Amino acid sequence: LDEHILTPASISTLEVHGATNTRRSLLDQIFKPVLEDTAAAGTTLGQVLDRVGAATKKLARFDIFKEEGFGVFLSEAAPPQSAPPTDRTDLDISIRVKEKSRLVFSAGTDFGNAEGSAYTNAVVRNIFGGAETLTVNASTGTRTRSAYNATFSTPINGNPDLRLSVEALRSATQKPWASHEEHLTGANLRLAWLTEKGDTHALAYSSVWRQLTGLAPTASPTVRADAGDSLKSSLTHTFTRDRRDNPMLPQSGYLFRSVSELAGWGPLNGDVSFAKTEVEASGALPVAIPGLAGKSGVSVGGGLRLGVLYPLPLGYSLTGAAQPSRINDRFQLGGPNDVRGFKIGGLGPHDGVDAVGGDVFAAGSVNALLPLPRTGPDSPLRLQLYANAGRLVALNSKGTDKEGKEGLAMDSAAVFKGVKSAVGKLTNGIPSLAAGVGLVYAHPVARFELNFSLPLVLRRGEEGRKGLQVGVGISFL
Amino acid sequence: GAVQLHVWGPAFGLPSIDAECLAAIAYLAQTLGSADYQLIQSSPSAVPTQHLPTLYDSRTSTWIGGFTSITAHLHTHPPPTFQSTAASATADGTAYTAFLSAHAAPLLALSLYVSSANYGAATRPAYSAVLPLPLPWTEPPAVRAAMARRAAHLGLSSLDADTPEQKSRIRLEEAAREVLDVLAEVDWAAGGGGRQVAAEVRCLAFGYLALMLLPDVPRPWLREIMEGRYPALCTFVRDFRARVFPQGGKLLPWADGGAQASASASASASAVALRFVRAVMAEVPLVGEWWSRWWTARKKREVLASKGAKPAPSNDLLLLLGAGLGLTVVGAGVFFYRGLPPFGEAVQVWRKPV
Amino acid sequence: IPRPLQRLFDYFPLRIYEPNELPERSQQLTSGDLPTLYVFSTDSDARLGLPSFNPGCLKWQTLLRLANLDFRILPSTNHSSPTGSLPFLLPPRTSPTASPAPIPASGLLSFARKNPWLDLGHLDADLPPRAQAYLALITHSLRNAWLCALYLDPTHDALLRRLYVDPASSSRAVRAALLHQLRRAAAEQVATASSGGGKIVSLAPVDSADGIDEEAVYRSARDALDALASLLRESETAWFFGTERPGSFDAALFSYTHLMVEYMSEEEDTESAKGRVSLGRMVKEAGNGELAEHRERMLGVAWPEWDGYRR
Ligand SMILES: CC(C)[C@@H](C)/C=C/[C@@H](C)[C@H]1CC[C@H]2C3=CC=C4C[C@@H](O)CC[C@]4(C)[C@H]3CC[C@]12C
Ligand SMILES: CC(C)[C@@H](C)/C=C/[C@@H](C)[C@H]1CC[C@H]2C3=CC=C4C[C@@H](O)CC[C@]4(C)[C@H]3CC[C@]12C
Ligand SMILES: CC(C)[C@@H](C)/C=C/[C@@H](C)[C@H]1CC[C@H]2C3=CC=C4C[C@@H](O)CC[C@]4(C)[C@H]3CC[C@]12C
Ligand SMILES: CC(C)[C@@H](C)/C=C/[C@@H](C)[C@H]1CC[C@H]2C3=CC=C4C[C@@H](O)CC[C@]4(C)[C@H]3CC[C@]12C
Ligand SMILES: CC(C)[C@@H](C)/C=C/[C@@H](C)[C@H]1CC[C@H]2C3=CC=C4C[C@@H](O)CC[C@]4(C)[C@H]3CC[C@]12C
Ligand SMILES: CC(C)[C@@H](C)/C=C/[C@@H](C)[C@H]1CC[C@H]2C3=CC=C4C[C@@H](O)CC[C@]4(C)[C@H]3CC[C@]12C
Ligand SMILES: CC(C)[C@@H](C)/C=C/[C@@H](C)[C@H]1CC[C@H]2C3=CC=C4C[C@@H](O)CC[C@]4(C)[C@H]3CC[C@]12C
Ligand SMILES: CC(C)[C@@H](C)/C=C/[C@@H](C)[C@H]1CC[C@H]2C3=CC=C4C[C@@H](O)CC[C@]4(C)[C@H]3CC[C@]12C
Ligand SMILES: CC(C)[C@@H](C)/C=C\[C@@H](C)[C@H]1CC[C@H]2C3=CC=C4C[C@@H](O)CC[C@]4(C)[C@H]3CC[C@]12C
Ligand SMILES: CC(C)[C@@H](C)/C=C\[C@@H](C)[C@H]1CC[C@H]2C3=CC=C4C[C@@H](O)CC[C@]4(C)[C@H]3CC[C@]12C
Ligand SMILES: CC(C)[C@@H](C)/C=C\[C@@H](C)[C@H]1CC[C@H]2C3=CC=C4C[C@@H](O)CC[C@]4(C)[C@H]3CC[C@]12C
Repeated sequence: LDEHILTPASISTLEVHGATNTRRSLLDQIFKPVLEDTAAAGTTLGQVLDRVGAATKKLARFDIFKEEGFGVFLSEAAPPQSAPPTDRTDLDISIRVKEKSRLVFSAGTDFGNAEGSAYTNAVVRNIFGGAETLTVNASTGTRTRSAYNATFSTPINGNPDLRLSVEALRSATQKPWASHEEHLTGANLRLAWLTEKGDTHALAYSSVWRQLTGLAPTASPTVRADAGDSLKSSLTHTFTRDRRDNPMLPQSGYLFRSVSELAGWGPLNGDVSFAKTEVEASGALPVAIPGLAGKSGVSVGGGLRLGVLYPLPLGYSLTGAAQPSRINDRFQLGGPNDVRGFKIGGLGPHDGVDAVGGDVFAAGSVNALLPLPRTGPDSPLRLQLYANAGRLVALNSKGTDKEGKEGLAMDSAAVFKGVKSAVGKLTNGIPSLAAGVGLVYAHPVARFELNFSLPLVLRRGEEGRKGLQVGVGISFL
Repeated sequence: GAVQLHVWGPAFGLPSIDAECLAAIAYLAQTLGSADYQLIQSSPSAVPTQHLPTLYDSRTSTWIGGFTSITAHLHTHPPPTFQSTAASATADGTAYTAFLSAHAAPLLALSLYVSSANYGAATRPAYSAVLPLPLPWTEPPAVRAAMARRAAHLGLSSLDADTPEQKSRIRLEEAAREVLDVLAEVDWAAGGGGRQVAAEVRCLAFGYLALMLLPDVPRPWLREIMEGRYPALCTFVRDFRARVFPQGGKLLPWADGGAQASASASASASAVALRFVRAVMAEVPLVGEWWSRWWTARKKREVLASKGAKPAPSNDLLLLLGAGLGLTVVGAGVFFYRGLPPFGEAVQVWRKPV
Repeated sequence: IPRPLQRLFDYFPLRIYEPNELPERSQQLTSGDLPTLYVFSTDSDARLGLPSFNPGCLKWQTLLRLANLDFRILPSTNHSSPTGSLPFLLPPRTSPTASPAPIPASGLLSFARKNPWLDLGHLDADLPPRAQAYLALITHSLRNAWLCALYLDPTHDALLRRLYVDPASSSRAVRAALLHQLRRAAAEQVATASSGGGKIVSLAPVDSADGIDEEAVYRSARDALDALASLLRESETAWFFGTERPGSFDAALFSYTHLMVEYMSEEEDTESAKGRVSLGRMVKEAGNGELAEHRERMLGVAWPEWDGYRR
């Protein structure tokens, strides 16, 4: 009630129902801080209620409980404690929650049919009663290269924020733009962690075996030269600060994302050695017309993405000969989830029709969501005008002289000069730019977007789409 | 019966259905005496060599597999009743043996096994008529798959083996000609003129040409091509048959007085059950290939030991004990997990701090 | 409907720049003034254009060198070939960002005729039927012997690793996996042979050294070598079938004999331990050294400058 929040109260007993398969230590380190938070003992009905709400939100993070089954019963404590310092100081709450199914197994099998399509989905959950989750996603095709996935996740010391995951995968990515396919086989070791401020750090070690095969008949000489076997043992750190009100339809706030990766150098061992870092910064500023009241829905957003791929020597020395990057690791630009108005991988160096990558890139965006007439601002539908632009250049040793008979080995000075020249090439000349209008759907699971594009400036050999282009996913420029 | 030859059963009015087995039978009939060898109808699972034809030299107890290996062995260790530009003749014989085994076999596979109409009408019944009851569902499929793999390089399929149809007939005729023109330069009849080859080469050529010509099939494209274009080869095949295997080759010294009775020695209930079971486990999607590799290694070691080599001792005990240890560990883990009291209680309560 | 709006789509884009430069690796590898034949070789060997260690690539390289075509060779892998198997030829770039279509092994000889650095009939002429019967020896018996000795023989494990798995990757696990698949494939090809194979074990092809008769393969190889020596002895000239210049048959035989003498011709101590004469020694002893002198003549004709060809 409005006047009920003034009365101080203390949490005497905390009862939890429906957690028959959860360890006591799991709830121990989260519910005692809730339990002893009544130290203030002043107008506690206005603070401990939100504290309990935050506690149950933390409970939801374990994934082991059903969201539609979160129940919180509150009742004044019948025991009449002697000489109550405040009115109704004795107060107990009841929490009832139902766990999810302890084993989900979606064995969709077509064993009689030649195309097995046995997407096994062993999602064995809450092993040992500490929110440990084991996921198996094995699958098979038409007697082709069978897929394989196996992830084991576990919170560290019963902390839902700090979670450690081990994954073993075997997939086959198709790259139509570069006229080949990638065969990935390796294991990862991630340590995700959610900061109290809301940031999300993630340290991952990956050791995958890449394989370029299945070259199309139109494969370029670059793709042919880069085909073969490679192992990438890399250490990568991902940092995310998502302050946007709605990730699918960002109307206010900002997002900062950084993906820094180090491969092959030092203790890591592999066929490729580099230091790749990407920085993404986004934002949106609401624009309220003074004539209209409330949320107008008009916002002026923006974005900016940068990336540098620095070749490094293999060993413990920062000064040594470094090999040039391969098409596996080079960046790709263009597409609906990228600079719009261009084909998937429509920016950067192009060997014939194949879209080979680049070493540095710089993309940008300036959009403006607009509300549709006779439609509420809260509706997910919105009208968008964008001005996407981007650049993607590749490193070369043109400046350095006396390469030597033995090739594909650039010294530190040569690599530094090439990186400087590549970064300088971004500044001179108008970037590849495209503009257009379209409608954006803010579906909660993933954003949908269809726009009419019109490329304006681009380099020769780049591919742009002048018609209707559709875009789905969660990451947009 | 100093030496015993394990071959497929008779089919198409011939002593055997396989080309190499028929060639080995012809070589034995032409060289060895009637009472100096025995013919045993069998299947690859019945012999440790896993390959027919297979010779078992009972004098030494040696397992020899393959027509070329059998012919080579009988020259070095001939039985008592053995009666087999000379360098150019030997070179020609070797070259034509290699050409036969490398190119005539894909043609025969295309005619008999790859062609679905021909396989489902004559080849499959012929194979099922010379095997015990549960075998025709395991061995003929493997044989057909092997022959299809052999003829895969030809680039032709079952649809080709019969308007796009007339275009496929050109491919069939060209493929047949590419082999028959080469085979036509040799005087297989051992008459006047032409090239001269050894008796082994003549027997192998008859073995391939007999299965390429005699069998009656719904789609006799190969037989029609042979009869129309190579009357010399047709006459050679007919004369060799009428001379070597009269009345369908029923006078050969089959074991136990008959072709069907010959297989009965190794076709006991337990033996047939074991062969069928091994064929079944060979097809398991996960451990089938490992079981097949282990069985192949074991049989190869057995064959080498019979030959007289000294193979390294098997590590089967180590693998067995490791598998048992792993199984016991898994069982102990699943027993610890099962029956474990629930990690939590239905109700969970925390009192006020003291 | 297409007619009106085409006047608008064609106006855009407004500004077009010069194409972006290719990456450094692409510029270093794919840029050249001569057609490049991609074969199985080493970086040091490819610089001098020395014979490849893969017989399939070596046959076509020898044919191209006999065809007078001015070209260079680069190490490559089977994944880059348009047909999934080496060798193949990439003609020089017409533009810094455009290249003509790759030339497969079938079209190698046809390509070599259009660029006479002439009358290349002898390199692709149809053989007589007896010549086809003898070519069956080279293409089956010698090939199976080479595959068996290189892959399924533990003696040549180090050589196989150095030639194929070491340049592929520096990772031990990747090297082991590649070695396993290479051995499986080689055993699969060898098992498809009436001599030294033909075992029926399952519905899947034999993919191990235990389903292959090494003794039968070796005997077939020895017989093939003797037959080829006799056939060469028949000809009055130094080449097969009494030709004045080497042809497809000579190149096919050389692509195996040269590699056998170069790599398999090891010391007799290993041979004496097992009683098995090495492939190189068998090549040298076949006939009266006819195959060895034929290989030497082919080396003197196609690689006249080379001198370290002894082994
Ligand atoms: C959370 C606190 C710190 C307050 C200050 C929030 C600030 C953010 C959300 C505001 C401050 C400045 C804003 C900002 C500055 C300038 C522009 C350029 C324009 O073309 C697109 C919007 C954009 C990019 C907006 C987005 C929203 C920003 C980044
Ligand atoms: C390969 C590289 C890119 C990997 C190893 C990067 C490592 C660094 C950048 C990461 C690893 C651990 C991270 C780290 C650990 C803990 C905290 C405490 C927090 O209150 C502030 C940030 C801070 C200090 C972050 C900053 C970024 C660090 C130091
Ligand atoms: C990267 C994103 C934010 C997109 C929107 C880029 C916007 C800016 C940086 C782009 C858009 C229009 C561009 C532009 C338009 C016209 C000219 C005239 C020419 O003689 C000099 C360059 C100049 C002045 C360029 C410079 C870069 C501009 C100003
Ligand atoms: C389905 C496979 C995997 C296996 C398990 C099944 C086997 C059964 C159904 C088969 C295997 C061998 C068969 C079998 C063998 C021999 C004979 C003798 C014959 O005069 C009557 C039928 C009879 C008795 C059949 C009956 C069906 C049997 C017993
Ligand atoms: C009763 C006898 C005379 C005969 C007619 C009966 C046969 C049937 C009932 C049985 C006997 C043998 C059986 C048989 C043998 C072997 C296999 C291979 C296995 O991977 C699939 C099932 C399959 C194909 C089964 C199917 C059922 C069969 C064919
Ligand atoms: C001439 C006759 C007497 C010979 C062929 C006898 C055949 C019978 C007795 C044999 C042949 C195939 C055998 C057979 C095939 C497969 C299996 C599946 C196995 O899981 C149980 C035993 C079983 C079912 C056995 C039982 C015995 C059978 C049916
Ligand atoms: C003791 C073990 C070995 C017993 C219980 C196991 C039997 C299973 C695993 C065996 C029995 C019959 C087998 C079987 C029968 C027929 C075929 C058709 C073939 O095209 C694919 C394999 C397949 C589908 C195999 C797979 C493995 C099966 C299903
Ligand atoms: C909406 C604003 C914020 C900005 C981002 C939009 C810019 C686009 C729509 C316009 C503004 C200025 C235009 C522009 C200026 C000058 C030239 C030089 C001419 O030879 C080619 C076209 C070019 C390069 C055009 C292209 C389209 C541009 C870049
Ligand atoms: C097209 C781009 C270049 C335009 C819109 C400019 C900036 C974009 C990238 C936005 C995205 C995130 C924004 C951003 C994030 C957070 C803060 C913290 C605040 O305390 C100062 C402003 C600052 C640092 C703003 C500045 C503007 C940024 C960097
Ligand atoms: C005079 C010569 C010897 C100098 C200029 C050459 C190289 C060394 C000393 C320096 C020059 C530039 C440096 C350099 C530039 C940028 C980066 C990107 C960063 O994410 C990782 C470190 C890295 C990769 C460092 C490593 C050390 C480098 C390569
Ligand atoms: C000589 C002049 C007229 C030539 C070089 C053209 C433009 C000049 C003004 C330069 C100066 C700063 C440059 C510039 C700054 C920042 C970025 C953001 C990036 O996301 C795309 C390229 C872009 C937009 C480039 C484009 C070219 C600019 C705008």
